[PDB]
Amino acid sequence: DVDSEAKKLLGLGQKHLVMGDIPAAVNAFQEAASLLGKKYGETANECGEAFFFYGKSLLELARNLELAWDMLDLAKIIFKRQETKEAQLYAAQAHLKLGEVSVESENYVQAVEEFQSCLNLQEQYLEAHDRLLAETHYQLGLAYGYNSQYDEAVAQFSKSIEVIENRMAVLNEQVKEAEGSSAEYKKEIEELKELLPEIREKIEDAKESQRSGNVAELALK
Amino acid sequence: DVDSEAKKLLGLGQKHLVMGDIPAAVNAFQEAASLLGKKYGETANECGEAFFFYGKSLLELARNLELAWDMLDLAKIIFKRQETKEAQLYAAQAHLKLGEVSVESENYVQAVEEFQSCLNLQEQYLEAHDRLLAETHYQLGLAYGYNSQYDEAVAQFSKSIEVIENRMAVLNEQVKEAEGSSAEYKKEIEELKELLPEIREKIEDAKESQRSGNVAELALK
Amino acid sequence: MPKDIQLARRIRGE
Amino acid sequence: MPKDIQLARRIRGE
Repeated sequence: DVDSEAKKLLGLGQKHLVMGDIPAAVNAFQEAASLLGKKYGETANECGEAFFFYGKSLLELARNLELAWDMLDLAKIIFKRQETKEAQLYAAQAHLKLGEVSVESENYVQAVEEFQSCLNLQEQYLEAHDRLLAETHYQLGLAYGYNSQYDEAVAQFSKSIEVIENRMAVLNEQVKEAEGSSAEYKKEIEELKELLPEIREKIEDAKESQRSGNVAELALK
Repeated sequence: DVDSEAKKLLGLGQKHLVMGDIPAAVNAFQEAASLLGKKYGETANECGEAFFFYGKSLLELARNLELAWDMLDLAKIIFKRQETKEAQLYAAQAHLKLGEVSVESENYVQAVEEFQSCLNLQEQYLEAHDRLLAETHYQLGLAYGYNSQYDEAVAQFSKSIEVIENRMAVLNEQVKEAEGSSAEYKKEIEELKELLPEIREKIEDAKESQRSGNVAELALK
Repeated sequence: MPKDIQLARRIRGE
Repeated sequence: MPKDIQLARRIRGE
């Protein structure tokens, strides 16, 4: 059991992350990455998620930062070599974190390069109201602003808002469609309640014809 | 233009039905059936819907009844020869109406046979909460009761109720899932409203650095 | 007598 | 300085 225990450690670490015990998430990821590396090899497609989560938690630990870069770039390669949309989106995510490492490294022109890389990938596969696109636009405007490109920084912040505003539009439509569906489901339920008496009459109508009926009725017909 | 005008006449008649001008729906159907018969032949698969709607409106007109039978049985054949679920369900519907013609004809053992035929078909392809199954069970219990089989009549009426009750169960779940989805869509909308100020700060943060910034800032970096 | 067929068109939603 | 990265984890729902 190796693929068995490796997924467990991914869960362990992911929720040590969401809880914020990061040395304990790094630990979970470092061993998952070690169980897969020693079963499939440390460039194998089976190691891509494990390495990306490992480098994600290495980036957070530096908040070493150089080990985050190795692990995220390895993940990008593993991810980009496969032509699945799931994998291409994970490649985008590895670019997003590689850009986050650049910003920690005060290397702002590369963050722009990695954030743009994430965005070009994500816009091929995601709808114009995906918060992930609001995140890349915002992270891109951060990089541009840190790099002191203030006009392109504003442009990216406004793109972020434009995505966030588009999603409030879609969500309000889905409210009206949910609450409207709810309205019709409720109306049909009452329509069906009012059918059950009329059918119960037909049942009792029949039970009386059988009580009053003798056995010869059917066989003389 | 023949397939062009034939669909129009199906619409015309269908809504002369839903309005209740039945001689005007029969007229629409008789000509659609004549446009398809003289283009594809009067056993062709292209004539199945047109003949079924025609015989459906002939049955209602008798409320002649013999012409309803011809047209519905032709439709059943056209429908059953094709292995599509849409066509098999239409075959079931032709059986339902052929059974309705039997009841008008005081021929109750055949109604049982045709209603059962509808049901065996519909239970292969429909979910246990489809009102169409409540209709067949009810129409079947009518036939059984008219034929003076009172115990099987009750059985079919109770099956009808059992279907109707199952659908009230499914509809209440869909209410809770709609109104619950609505609840979460509303919560995320407010979460997104509270993001737009923080991003607008980042924009104004940047616009001030550009106002205060001169042109040499970027090119000396 | 023919209220029976109206209840059927009510059980199905048409 | 690092409130910027918290706003990002808020723009994405995680």
